[PDB]
Amino acid sequence: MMKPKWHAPWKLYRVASGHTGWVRAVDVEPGNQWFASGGADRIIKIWDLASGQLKLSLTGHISSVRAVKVSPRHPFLFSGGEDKQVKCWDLEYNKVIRHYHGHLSAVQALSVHPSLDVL
Amino acid sequence: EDKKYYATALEVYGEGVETLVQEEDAQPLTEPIVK
Amino acid sequence: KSVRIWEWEIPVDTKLIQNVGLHAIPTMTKSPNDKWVVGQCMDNRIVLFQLVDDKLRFSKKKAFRGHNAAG
Amino acid sequence: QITAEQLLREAKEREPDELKEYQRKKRKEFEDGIRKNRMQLANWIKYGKWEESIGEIQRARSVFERALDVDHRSISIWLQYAEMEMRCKQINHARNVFDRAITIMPRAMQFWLKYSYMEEVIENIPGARQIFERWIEWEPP
Amino acid sequence: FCFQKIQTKPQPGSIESEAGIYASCFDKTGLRLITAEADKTIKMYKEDDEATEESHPIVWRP
Amino acid sequence: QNDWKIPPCISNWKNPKGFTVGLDKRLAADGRGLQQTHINENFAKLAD
Amino acid sequence: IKGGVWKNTEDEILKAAIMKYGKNQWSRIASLLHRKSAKQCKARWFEWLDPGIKKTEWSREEDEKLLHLAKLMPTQWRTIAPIVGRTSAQCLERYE
Amino acid sequence: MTTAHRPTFHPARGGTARGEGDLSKLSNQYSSKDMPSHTKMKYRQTGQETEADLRKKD
Amino acid sequence: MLSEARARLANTQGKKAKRKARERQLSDARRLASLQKRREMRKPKRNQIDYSEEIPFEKHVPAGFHNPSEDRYVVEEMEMRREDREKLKKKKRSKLVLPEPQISDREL
Amino acid sequence: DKSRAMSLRYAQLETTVGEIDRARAIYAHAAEISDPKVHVKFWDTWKNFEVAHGNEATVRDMLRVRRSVEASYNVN
Amino acid sequence: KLEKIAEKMDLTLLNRLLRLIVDHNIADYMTSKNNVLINYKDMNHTNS
Amino acid sequence: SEQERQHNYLKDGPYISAEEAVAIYTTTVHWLESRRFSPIPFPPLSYK
Amino acid sequence: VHGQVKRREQYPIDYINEKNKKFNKKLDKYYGKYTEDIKDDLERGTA
Amino acid sequence: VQLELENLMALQNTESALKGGLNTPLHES
RNA sequence: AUCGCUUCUUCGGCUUAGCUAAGAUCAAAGUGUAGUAUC
Repeated sequence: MMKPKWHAPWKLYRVASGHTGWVRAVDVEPGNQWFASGGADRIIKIWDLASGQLKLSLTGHISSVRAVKVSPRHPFLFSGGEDKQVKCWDLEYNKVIRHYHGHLSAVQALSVHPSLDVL
Repeated sequence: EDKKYYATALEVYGEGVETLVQEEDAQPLTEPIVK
Repeated sequence: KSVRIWEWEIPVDTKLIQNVGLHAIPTMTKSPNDKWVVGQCMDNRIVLFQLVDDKLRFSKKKAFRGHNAAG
Repeated sequence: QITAEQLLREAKEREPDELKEYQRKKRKEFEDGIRKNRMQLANWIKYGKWEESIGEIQRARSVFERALDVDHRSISIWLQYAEMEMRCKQINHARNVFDRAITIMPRAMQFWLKYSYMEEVIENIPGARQIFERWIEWEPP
Repeated sequence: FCFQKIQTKPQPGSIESEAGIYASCFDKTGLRLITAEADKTIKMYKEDDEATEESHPIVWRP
Repeated sequence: QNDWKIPPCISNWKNPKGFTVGLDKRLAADGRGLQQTHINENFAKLAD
Repeated sequence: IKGGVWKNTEDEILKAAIMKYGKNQWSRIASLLHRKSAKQCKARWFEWLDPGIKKTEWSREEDEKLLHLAKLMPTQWRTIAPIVGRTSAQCLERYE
Repeated sequence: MTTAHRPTFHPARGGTARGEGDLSKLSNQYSSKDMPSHTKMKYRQTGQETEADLRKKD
Repeated sequence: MLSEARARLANTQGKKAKRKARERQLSDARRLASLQKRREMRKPKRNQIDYSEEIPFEKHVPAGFHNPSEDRYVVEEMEMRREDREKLKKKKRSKLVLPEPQISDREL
Repeated sequence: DKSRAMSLRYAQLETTVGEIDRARAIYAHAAEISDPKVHVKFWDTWKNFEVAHGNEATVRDMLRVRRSVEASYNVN
Repeated sequence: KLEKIAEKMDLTLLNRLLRLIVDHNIADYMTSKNNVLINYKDMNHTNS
Repeated sequence: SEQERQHNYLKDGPYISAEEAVAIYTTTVHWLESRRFSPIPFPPLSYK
Repeated sequence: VHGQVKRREQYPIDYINEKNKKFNKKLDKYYGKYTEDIKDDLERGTA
Repeated sequence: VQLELENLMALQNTESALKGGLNTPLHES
């Protein structure tokens, strides 16, 4: 090995309790204002990054959420389910407007291409 | 009367840490994330 | 897997011999004296019947398996 | 008295076109068994072994090449495939199977032991040295 | 080099099995970490500052 | 290798092979013996 | 009809039935025992025939505990039965 | 022995339905959910803070 | 009831397994009858690949350094077996717990 | 076989010193790996102890463990 | 609405109250009968 | 929840403690005495 | 290689004969360490 | 045991307080 | 002081094919067919 760069210790300061099932996503908005999280309670909850306040719950998924990404180019949030559905959420209406159908069993990661309109 | 069993010790770490129980949403579902 | 005794000009089953021991009999030979009738079984067996007994529960009084045939 | 033992003991005690057409029945039995199960690899080995015996060894290769596509990290299959080629006396095929096996899984010890032994029993011993020399390049432990 | 091991303690009524983690993201500055937890909580981590660099050091050890 | 010496499951309910697995092993899963019962001595104060 | 005293063969068929199907199938186990069917098989197993049912003599401390608990509880016998683990019938006939 | 009620000991793999890479095969049936939606993209506005604007600020 | 118990303890099978076992027996019986009629009097299909006509889904062995054309070839109960040999064959303790002596070592 | 013999040996010390309450637990701890059907010399020496140094409330305690322990062997 | 009244009836006391009027022999029947063991399907528990 | 509730009563349970238990008991005795009630006898052998 | 194959080929009633016997052999291996106390209560006759 | 048997029988056997009578003795432990 | 084939015993390794409201539920008797023993 060579010379570890020194990095400051990491410390804890939140526990946000409010999912009614395991949490298995986080993504942070491009704006750095809020992050989304998705849970085994099939609900997506949007949290405010500084205050930790909760300010949405989005109840579209059918059985479990576990992928969330916030697009760095569009006002959209994408999410993927163990219910075999990938959904697009429109962050100007908080409703769902796209479904991507073809997965044959549980989705468990998604990524949003940094410069193409491709998911 | 059967009551409670749990939290207080971890709430001592709560002296260090900000614990939020957050069962309802701070804005209605019509608030659009500002178009 | 039954032996049915039928009457001349009569289509109905006058007598039914039915037993689990009955099986497909590819060849049956009758003695010229009408005393005995011989039946060959596909599992290399021979069973003898009396033409007048009609003991419909079926029987195996005498049987032989010494032939090396394969049905 | 008729307690546990005697009840369950009593319950226990109750307890050549024809050959060609037989062979067709076996192939269907294997192929449909493969179709459903796929990861069945013990039966995939049996189908390979079965075809071999018949001198249908040309087909048995096809079975093992299909079997390796399913698993490929298959160390049971790779052993069985080489050992099939050895008993058939196919030894250049057996060499090719080992050269693939050790290339694909260089740190499965079993192939290098078996392969060096095959070449040694053939008195290839220069080639048996080269196998050990090639093996040591992997810094095996 | 590894220079923190944090063991999460799960929030009341869950302790032994549920402690697990499965999400992480950094904020866009890279100064807060958010983790998602099998104890049904989100936790957020932050960097200590108070007297750190002199107390902590790392040497060379190649 | 011993640390993952998983005991075989013995159900109180399902049994699709129909096996007989009966008296001792089937109770050995039952675990009934472990929770002892004791009672607050307030009950003696109440009675008397 | 159901009831009456238990033979050997009914206990032994009950044990044997408890081996294959048993610990809560008992409606199915009654299919093997006529005349003793649904509730009575379960009640025979748990009250009499279960292992660990401790069919031996009553010692000093068990008799002490039983009289102590009869004074403490009044008539609670299903609760008293776990503590002395000599069960409900064994407590009551011993107490009387 | 009962065995037709099998669990997923051996799960199937994708990439083999209608048209998945096959797309000349894709077939002319398409009707219900796929046909009509959102054909014009919404690009996020300038000043989403994220890469270049965050460095631009402290 | 002993006889009903023994039978019901043995049965171990569903309806389908018991019935299809007869269908195996009855298909074997039809195989014997239909074979013999074929023997003494002497299927077109498209719904399956015929796995005997040609090597199914043929997967070729890759090339390798060696010659393989060179090689050539030609083609040309433990329970029961015990029986006679078997016929021929002819713990924890508790801790000792004691009360403390009345005359301790100081007193002695 | 010798642990029973050592139990008799140890009981003889405790009974000459007069630690009779300890002697019972020596015998009682030995009685559980003894049977009254062939080890009669053990039960006789305990019985001769309990009639000498014992009383009704513990003689009956001896007879309880005796019938308990024989039941362990007498599965017939 | 007094709500809980059935549960909190705490049979130790109830026997004493019942002991007064329902001449004691019947009082032990009534309170001992409440004690009995509750079964649903495969869940069993004693109604202490 | 009922098994919890019954189990907790053996552990925690005797809630109507000393004072309340004797208070309501004595209250009933004063009341029933003031009625000049009589305890309902065990039903006679040949009660008409 | 035939010699290698031939070496590799070598390594109460409560049960249906093949399957349940092999299962009960397996059970005694894992459970037997813990089970014997309950079995002795059974062999005693639940006394 | 037998001293405690007598004690509790004087608890269980009694008629009720509405049928006035002598308090049968009780014993300490 | 060196030497071989076989039989036997004996040790370790050597697979319950989901789910739910335990999925739901508790007639027995008499007539017809098959199996075993005797003249």
